Amino acid sequence: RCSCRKSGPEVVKPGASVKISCKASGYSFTAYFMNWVKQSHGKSLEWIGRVNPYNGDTLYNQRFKGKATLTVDNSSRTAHMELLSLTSEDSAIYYCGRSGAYYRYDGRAYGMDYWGQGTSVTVSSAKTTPPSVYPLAPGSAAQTNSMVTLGCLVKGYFPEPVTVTWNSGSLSSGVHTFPAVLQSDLYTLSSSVTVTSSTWPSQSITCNVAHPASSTKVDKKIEPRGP
Amino acid sequence: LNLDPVQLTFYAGPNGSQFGFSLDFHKDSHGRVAIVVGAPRTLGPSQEETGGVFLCPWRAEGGQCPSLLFDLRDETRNVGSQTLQTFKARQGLGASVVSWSDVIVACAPWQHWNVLEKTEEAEKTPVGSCFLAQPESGRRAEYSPCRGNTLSRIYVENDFSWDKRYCEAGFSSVVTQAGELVLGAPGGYYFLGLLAQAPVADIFSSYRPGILLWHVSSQSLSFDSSNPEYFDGYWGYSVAVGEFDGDLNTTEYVVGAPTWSWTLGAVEILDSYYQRLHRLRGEQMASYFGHSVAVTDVNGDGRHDLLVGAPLYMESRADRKLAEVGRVYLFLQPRGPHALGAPSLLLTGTQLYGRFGSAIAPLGDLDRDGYNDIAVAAPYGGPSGRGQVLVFLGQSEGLRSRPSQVLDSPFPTGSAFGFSLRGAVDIDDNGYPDLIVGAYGANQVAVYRAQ
Amino acid sequence: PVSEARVLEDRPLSDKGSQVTQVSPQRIALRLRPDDSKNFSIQVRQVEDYPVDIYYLMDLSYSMKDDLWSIQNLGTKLATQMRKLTSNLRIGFGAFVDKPVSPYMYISPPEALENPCYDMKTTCLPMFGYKHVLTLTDQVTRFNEEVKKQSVSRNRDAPEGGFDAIMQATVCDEKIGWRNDASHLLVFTTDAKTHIALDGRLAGIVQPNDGQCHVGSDNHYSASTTMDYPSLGLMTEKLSQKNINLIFAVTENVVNLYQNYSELIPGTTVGVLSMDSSNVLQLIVDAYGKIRSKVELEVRDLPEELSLSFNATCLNNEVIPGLKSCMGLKIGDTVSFSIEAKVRGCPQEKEKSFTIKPVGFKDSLIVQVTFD
Amino acid sequence: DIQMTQSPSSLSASLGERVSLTCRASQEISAYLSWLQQKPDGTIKRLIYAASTLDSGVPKRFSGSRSGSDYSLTISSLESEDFADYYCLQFATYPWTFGGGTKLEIRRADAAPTVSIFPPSSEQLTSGGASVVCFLNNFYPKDINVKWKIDGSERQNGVLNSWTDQDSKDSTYSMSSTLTLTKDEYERHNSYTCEATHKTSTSPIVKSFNRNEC
Ligand SMILES: [Ca+2]
Ligand SMILES: [Ca+2]
Ligand SMILES: [Ca+2]
Ligand SMILES: [Ca+2]
Ligand SMILES: [Ca+2]
Ligand SMILES: [Mg+2]
Repeated sequence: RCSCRKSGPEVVKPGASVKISCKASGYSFTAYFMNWVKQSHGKSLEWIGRVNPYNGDTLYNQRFKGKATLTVDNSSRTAHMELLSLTSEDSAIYYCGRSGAYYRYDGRAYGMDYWGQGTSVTVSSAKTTPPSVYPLAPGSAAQTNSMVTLGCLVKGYFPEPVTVTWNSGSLSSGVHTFPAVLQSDLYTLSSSVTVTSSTWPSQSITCNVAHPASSTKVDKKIEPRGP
Repeated sequence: LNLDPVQLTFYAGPNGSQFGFSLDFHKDSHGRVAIVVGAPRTLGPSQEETGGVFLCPWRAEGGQCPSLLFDLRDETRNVGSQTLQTFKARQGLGASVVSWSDVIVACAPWQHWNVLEKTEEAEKTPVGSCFLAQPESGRRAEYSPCRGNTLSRIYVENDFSWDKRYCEAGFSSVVTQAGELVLGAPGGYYFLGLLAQAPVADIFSSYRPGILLWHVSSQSLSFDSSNPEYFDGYWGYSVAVGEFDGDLNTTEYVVGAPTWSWTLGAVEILDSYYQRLHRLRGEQMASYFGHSVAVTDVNGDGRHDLLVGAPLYMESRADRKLAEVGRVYLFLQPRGPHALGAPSLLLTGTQLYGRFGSAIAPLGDLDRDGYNDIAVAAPYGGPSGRGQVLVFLGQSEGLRSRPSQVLDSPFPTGSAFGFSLRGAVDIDDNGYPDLIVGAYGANQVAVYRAQ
Repeated sequence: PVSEARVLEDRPLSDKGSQVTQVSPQRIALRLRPDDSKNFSIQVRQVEDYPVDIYYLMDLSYSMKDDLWSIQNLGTKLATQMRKLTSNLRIGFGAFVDKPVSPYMYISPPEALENPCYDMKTTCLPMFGYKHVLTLTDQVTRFNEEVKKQSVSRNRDAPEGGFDAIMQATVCDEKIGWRNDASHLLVFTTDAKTHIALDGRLAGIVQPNDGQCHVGSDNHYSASTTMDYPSLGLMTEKLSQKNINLIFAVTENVVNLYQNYSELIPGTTVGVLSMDSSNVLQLIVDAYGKIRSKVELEVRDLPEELSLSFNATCLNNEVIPGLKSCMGLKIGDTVSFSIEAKVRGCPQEKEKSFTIKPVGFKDSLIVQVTFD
Repeated sequence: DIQMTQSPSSLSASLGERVSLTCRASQEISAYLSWLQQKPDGTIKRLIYAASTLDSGVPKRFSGSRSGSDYSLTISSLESEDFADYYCLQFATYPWTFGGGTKLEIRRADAAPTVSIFPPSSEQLTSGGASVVCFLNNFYPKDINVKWKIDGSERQNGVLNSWTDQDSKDSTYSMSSTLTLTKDEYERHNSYTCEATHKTSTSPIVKSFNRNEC
């Protein structure tokens, strides 16, 4: 039915400007308001403002008055928002919602329905780097009893989609990957696998890390620590 | 200028029937000219109003008329799991009448339709319908493009898209010279309005009595709009045809939307595929710019010009700022691909609440000088507020700003003298076109013969 | 003998209308000799608050279903500040939806007439055009209690029939309860478009509005389904005839439309119908709260033998001979009239009396004439 | 502006239970309120509008009924699909404001964490740094405390903790504590201890490893 398709992730510098879109289909697009909402890292949705597609009249929240300019393009049924003088506080996920403006029947608009998908904007001064990858083998004296755990550590990389797999997806059970944390403008992450005490080191357990941003694929083999 | 005001011809109908609401000229194969009158409140076979059509021959003394019989019985038909029902009580048959060749189209805009499927229905709504008649051969057919069998839940889920349930097809009608009937539906697409076009021969050849739902293989309907300017615009209040491109193979449609863009009003010129060629906007809000449209060449150069009527226009006076008198706009067609700019002429009424410009009738060359003329009706004009018809002559640069002749109502007050006019047809074989005026409040029609 | 005018009652004029005296002096004993004249002064001053009548027109359609609290909160605050401004206030209200005729109205199933609200889950009231609920009264608690009991109905299209309500509130005087000497204010509340003249042809109605009163004993507009909507000129003419001041209380989505309609109906104002208190409306009403009236004198029970001449003194000291009335006076202002009484001959009756009285006020000056 | 307050910040329930979430307004909103559900994915959907009206396709198990001050959303016969985050939106006066947010949690049989430690790798040692990772896996509930001891000395700076969302299969929780430091500082000490405090056991779980012990 109604679809609201938004643009992809953006990585911008602290002081530059970005422009994100929300293409709408499945409805008139001229009888409905176009609302933009910002959800920060710790939830807490905020209303940024709305734009009238019929006539480009914009109503803003006071907090975001001088930060975002809301425009429209009726030719391609696409709404836009531009953020100016980006800083580290604007890194969040932005949503486009649709609300009713003009009605042909005895009815009234009752809020924002049919939200978008979410566009993540990250503002930071760093460049694309490849990820350093290390193995995580257990202590020699801290032997396992019935369940053993191994890991792959990733650190020192920029924009963070990162695919971490074990044995090319063959070993999928008992695998937990932790979300990356940011330090010194660089991301770090870890992945853990648990297997039986007989599976390892009898077989080969490997971690494969793919980082599309830097186009880097690395395979590492988990080996026990020596004397 | 030369219409005779002393010797009038009077035609009368049944009392309370609104005889004279709509009227037209009709011609037989033999060439004799008669009048077709609609009476949208005539009593039916069960003492319930259904409307009627009367075929009045030409006698100098006037009088009563015979009625062209139609079918006035409600129909219920079982199709698979659905039941189709038509309701003709107070349908307003004869609200609009038109004639082409030997075919009379009389249209009832307030006929109701319903589809019942188990515990659901498509809701009882005024789709409108209308009847095609061949009196000489006694042939009868019907046309209703806005019927359907989609239940109301689907419409609710679609957000009322492509909703033709409240069409009221037959509010306004016109027939092109090729033989194609065009109907305006001011309530189509949820009161936005639409246009339905279909060849008359196809309508007669695609009709089977008993089947209440059928589709004409050659009909074309206008398109639904997403623009808020078109909401509640009543696109189809008035329709007309003309030549506005320079290509003689294609025909152009002129449509009035008197409430377009938040009660501002508009008149749009489109081609046969419902693509816009021009749009004239109103001058004042709520003045019903687009209530009446007319197409005729008054400049005498071969290019059709446009007349628009706004009966509720309020002029700025000295002793009354709001002098609701009415206005008529004249746009002249220029050479080449130039667009219709500012109005060429403005005519304004003098009597308060006179509704000047509520009917414009091209009279043809009334006095045979070389330029076409028009007639404008003020149904509540004149010092006594009875009604008036003003005749405007044509000259080399448009119309004459002063009326050449004024005709006053011969009926009591409240008769709506001038609600419908028809000219440009010679009825008594003297060489000068004549005029017929319908007053439905008195249920009568007056015939003026030009000298 | 010398003609004289001994002042009998000379109570000074009051300062606040909270007994109130508005004419000083109150009683004078005039004594005259044959064919003689004598002059004396009178002072008039307005120290009483001006009457006000307010009538509300409420939209009770489905779109205005959750906005009922907003329009019933305006009426608890609008009836409070006027109780601080004027002590003579009347408040009343009525409601409108639209013409109860197809295609404006659902007519199927036969259970949709009893409630148009049926294909949904809930229920809501049948359709009606315009009904008069509360006549102008000085009880505020009754007004609030009556307003709180109003629920909505449902129709098909977005424009509404709220102008028939305006005309029927304007021209029905004995039913609404308008006062002859008061300031009449008509508040019209809506949130959508409106139907105008010639719009009723889509229902089969072609008869023009006649501007007469069609509200009967059942307090319902009877000709709603018979005659067309009123036009702008007829509405303006009737509002001018009945001396009604029109205010548009509309939501923000439709403010500009009714702002464009106010240029075409002079003397009308537009506010906004918000959630909190509609402060724009209240400020506009208090701005109109400046209502300054006139002072005109009349003579009562004047004997034939006596003749009177008047010299007016309005604001400042601009004396106008041959005038007994002043305009442009503010509530609290004072004016003075010098009246000269001349007797013709000597009447047989020794004692007579007459009265000089401002128009529309109880206070008056009684002059007892004795012929010497 | 109008601030909306959501009473339950976090709610834990079992399948088939009945739960209710409350959202109250600072000012007066008549019936302008809507309820939104955000699934783990980032997709937001409107469940109830006008404070009591279900949307098209929402099961007749979600209900909301109140006006004036308080407002409620109720789920009866709670199912596995509807374990997400919920918000209230007022849209009564501009600017529009949202509720604080309520996240629904599945209650499942509390467990105890499995604690493991991993010494720094050789490649990081050659680079010039050293990272020590302690994994706490498969514990319930989500609240837990961790502590790092360097030769019996508590460390506060230079530690990063990363938690995971609740598992979709066993409904457990996992988290990792990473201590990153310079190679010289790491070589200056011998033993490193990871301590875990969980509500299941009063006695904390302690795992220690010594430098160069193989
Ligand atoms: Ca052409
Ligand atoms: Ca021409
Ligand atoms: Ca001529
Ligand atoms: Ca003739
Ligand atoms: Ca309506
Ligand atoms: Mg409404």
